[PDB]
Amino acid sequence: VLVFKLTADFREDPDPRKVNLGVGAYRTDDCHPWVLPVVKKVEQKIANDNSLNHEYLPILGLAEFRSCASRLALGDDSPALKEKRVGGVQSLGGAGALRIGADFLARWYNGTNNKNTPVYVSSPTWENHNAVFSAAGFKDIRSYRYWDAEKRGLDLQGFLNDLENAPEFSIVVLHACAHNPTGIDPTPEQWKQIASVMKHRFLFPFFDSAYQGFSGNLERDAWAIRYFVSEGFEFFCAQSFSKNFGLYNERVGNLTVVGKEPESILQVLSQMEKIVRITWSNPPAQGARIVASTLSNPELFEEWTGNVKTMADRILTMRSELRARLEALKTPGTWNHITDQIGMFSFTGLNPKQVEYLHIYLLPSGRINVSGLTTKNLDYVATSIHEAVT
Ligand SMILES: Cc1ncc(COP(=O)(O)O)c(C=O)c1O
Repeated sequence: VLVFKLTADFREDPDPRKVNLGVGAYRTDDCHPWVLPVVKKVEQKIANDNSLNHEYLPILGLAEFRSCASRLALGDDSPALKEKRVGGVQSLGGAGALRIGADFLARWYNGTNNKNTPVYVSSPTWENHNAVFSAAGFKDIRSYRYWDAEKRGLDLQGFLNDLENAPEFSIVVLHACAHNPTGIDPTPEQWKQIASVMKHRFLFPFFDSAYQGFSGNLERDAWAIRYFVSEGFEFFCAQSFSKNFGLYNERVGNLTVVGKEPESILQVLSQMEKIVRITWSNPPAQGARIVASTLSNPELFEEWTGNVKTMADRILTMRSELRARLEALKTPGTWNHITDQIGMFSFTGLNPKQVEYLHIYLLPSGRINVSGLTTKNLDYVATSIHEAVT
């Protein structure tokens, strides 16, 4: 729960020098929420289109949105799409997609009603992964080594070794990019090895793809996904558009499915309808509409890629102006990994008692929202910087 209850703590002011480095939402240099221009544009288009009703969308969701979302992840020229072996199920954000997928694997994968199948999540991972799959009824939820605290980066040989020792068919939850919370992603060459182990041992890739856009480049961010496609994997991918469209509170996501033949997608999609029918009946519209219109229209599309760049660039800027500021000033070590990490979230270094004092970025692990730094919010986050570090 933590992050949506460090949202309540943002108020507990010692010197009215609080800090939310807590919630995962982009914040401008003036520490405000940023509605994208493309969005404020498209919203008007909707509100000025009197042809639109509010009749029930299909269970699986808006057609146009489902196409555009899957196409964004797999690429316009994907062999999957061209061989009509790709489905998509509008969801209530990435959390919606994940749950729906979790529920489906629990009911239809590795045999029937198989809750014994091992589920694998990065060590560490997003606080909500363990819970989502527990809810879907999986009993065995396991770690794969990922964050090497010592080398402050990817433990590739531990990861691979763990995938090597996973029972055949085990499910594997992968961060498509912008690993949360640590901010280290595999290189393509690192992906190529992981895929190899997963291919030999028939492991199931379940991608989590909540921050497509945040190298700043959407095609770049989707390379891992698109490689697994080209290597002939079957997989799910939980897409969220909460960050890359700023539609947090319209709950816009999509569970893309990749199969070996069209008939699989048909079987699979039809069984998803039952799950949706007893979870939320059918999805909300405003979200999906805003996205569907943006991606389907070349004019708006281009402008949107700009707006994601904008956010992506400010995050790098705030990264530089605090690492590089550890070249002149020092106290313990120095260290590259702030500007090494990518995504929205940094893994700093800290212990649990620094975090208690600190200023207040209270994610015990030491994870901060980089977007939550500003010049005014003092690029000097730790103020002098190493008084709570020294
Ligand atoms: C990997 C990952 N997936 C999904 C989400 C949640 O997005 P939403 O609430 O729109 O599903 C987050 C939030 O930080 C995340 O880090």
